[PDB]
Amino acid sequence: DYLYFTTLAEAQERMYDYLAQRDNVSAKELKNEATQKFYRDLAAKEIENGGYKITTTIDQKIHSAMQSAVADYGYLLDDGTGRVEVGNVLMDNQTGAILGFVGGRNYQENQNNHAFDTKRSPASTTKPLLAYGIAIDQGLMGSETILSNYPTNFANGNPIMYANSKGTGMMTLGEALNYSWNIPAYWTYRMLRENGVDVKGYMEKMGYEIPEYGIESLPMGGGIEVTVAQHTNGYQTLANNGVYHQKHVISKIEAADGRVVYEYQDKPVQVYSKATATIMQGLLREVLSSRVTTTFKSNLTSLNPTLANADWIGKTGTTGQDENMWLMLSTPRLTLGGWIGHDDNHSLSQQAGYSNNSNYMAHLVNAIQQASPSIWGNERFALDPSVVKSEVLKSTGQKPGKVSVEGKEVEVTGSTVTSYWANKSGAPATSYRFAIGGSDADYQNAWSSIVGSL
Ligand SMILES: *C(=O)[C@@H](NC(=O)[C@H](C)NC(=O)CCCCCN=[N+]=[N-])[C@@H](C)O
Ligand SMILES: [Cl-]
Ligand SMILES: [Cl-]
Ligand SMILES: [Cl-]
Ligand SMILES: [Cl-]
Ligand SMILES: [Cl-]
Ligand SMILES: [Cl-]
Ligand SMILES: [Cl-]
Ligand SMILES: [Cl-]
Ligand SMILES: [Cl-]
Ligand SMILES: [Cl-]
Ligand SMILES: [Cl-]
Ligand SMILES: [Cl-]
Ligand SMILES: [Cl-]
Ligand SMILES: [Cl-]
Ligand SMILES: [Cl-]
Ligand SMILES: [Cl-]
Ligand SMILES: [Cl-]
Ligand SMILES: [Cl-]
Ligand SMILES: [Cl-]
Ligand SMILES: [Cl-]
Ligand SMILES: [Cl-]
Ligand SMILES: [Cl-]
Ligand SMILES: [Cl-]
Ligand SMILES: [Cl-]
Ligand SMILES: [Cl-]
Repeated sequence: DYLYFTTLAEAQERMYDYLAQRDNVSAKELKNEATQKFYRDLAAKEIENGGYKITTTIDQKIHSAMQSAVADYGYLLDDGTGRVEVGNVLMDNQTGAILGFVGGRNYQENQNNHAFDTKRSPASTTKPLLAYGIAIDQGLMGSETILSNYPTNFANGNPIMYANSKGTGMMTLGEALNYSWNIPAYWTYRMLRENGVDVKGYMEKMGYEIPEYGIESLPMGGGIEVTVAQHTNGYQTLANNGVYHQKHVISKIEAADGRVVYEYQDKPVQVYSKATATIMQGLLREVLSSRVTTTFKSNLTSLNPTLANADWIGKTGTTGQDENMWLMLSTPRLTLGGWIGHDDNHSLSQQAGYSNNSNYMAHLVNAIQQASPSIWGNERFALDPSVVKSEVLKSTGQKPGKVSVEGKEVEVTGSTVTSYWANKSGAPATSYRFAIGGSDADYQNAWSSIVGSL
């Protein structure tokens, strides 16, 4: 089944590297297609005939439970657009070890591996990693920062849409994330581009391959296509307080006599500051609790109320024509990535991600917990001590003070909130352009409202 061929494919690649090095084949010689073909064939025959011991990270009980879960509850994905395919990867946050996965609805009927082989746009699940997470990390926004959701156009003149909405007005980062509003994400990424932030540095530290970093819709999944395993690794990084561990299924390959052919080497990388990662955890907790873009917390509370009280965080994504839905879930211990879609890329139903995938993944998480009762853990995500707490105006997301509004020096006061920052000084004093993005006209409208409240 999926585990047999995924493991075999990975073992063959590791055996290929080992045999080429054993036989002293040069980097140049390895560029020869006929030489590569011979070493791939030799690697396959070595595994087939060689009596090697392959040690995997797979938890057999959990992986078996996940197979039974998709066999029993995969039909919950069928939304009237034909048989819906699925991929899931369960990853240990502290190691990057893959404990189990779902390759698809039924290997016997369709062998395509939707966990490791299929690449699709991760849509709005890109936003925490590539837009908001980097902006917080660079000290360009805090947890209660205000962003523009005022109407604006892409470079080609097309309006930035959210369902049938051309946008609203100013909103908090929390509102922007809970709803997955697009314009705030667009402005956040535009700010990173304008400031010359090395976004590629962050994304490549987590193993992402993105060909063009200038794509305006990168936060909404434009110009990015990922496997479920790779994208699970991005969420692993945020859940693990910003420390990436490279995903793996193979831990070790030994000859019969115990000679080590290959052994996974942990190379932990602090991709985001502990402050950034823990602030993002708090925001993604509210994405699930708000239930705006996913019913997951309602589904899970019914199936397993004790498990629903674990510290779940996560994020949804939907591609433009509903071809792909994503739900990424973490507790402190584990991350579970989930994709659904069609092999031929045709549209799912409008609510496929919101309801069907959420219900299926609640069943999958419950199946995992029944197989391994302690595996999700009862630990909480918590702000790192390095987080800076700033008292800011709810209205501006910046500290109270004086601003020039249409000539007149205005004393900006009102309701305050604690905003979490990952810099040294926390939130700046309120300035006229207090929000991420927005036009002159937007700011005239926003300030008119705020002044009206003093
Ligand atoms: C995150 O997943 C977000 N999804 C998107 O932004 C998605 C990639 N595209 C859209 O929702 C807008 C494209 C639709 C065509 C434009 N309308 N016209 N004409 C959120 C929204 O789920
Ligand atoms: Cl399998
Ligand atoms: Cl496979
Ligand atoms: Cl040999
Ligand atoms: Cl096991
Ligand atoms: Cl896609
Ligand atoms: Cl515009
Ligand atoms: Cl909200
Ligand atoms: Cl970049
Ligand atoms: Cl990638
Ligand atoms: Cl670039
Ligand atoms: Cl591996
Ligand atoms: Cl041997
Ligand atoms: Cl840190
Ligand atoms: Cl909740
Ligand atoms: Cl609900
Ligand atoms: Cl979404
Ligand atoms: Cl689509
Ligand atoms: Cl199909
Ligand atoms: Cl705890
Ligand atoms: Cl906390
Ligand atoms: Cl503080
Ligand atoms: Cl303060
Ligand atoms: Cl600072
Ligand atoms: Cl800005
Ligand atoms: Cl304007």
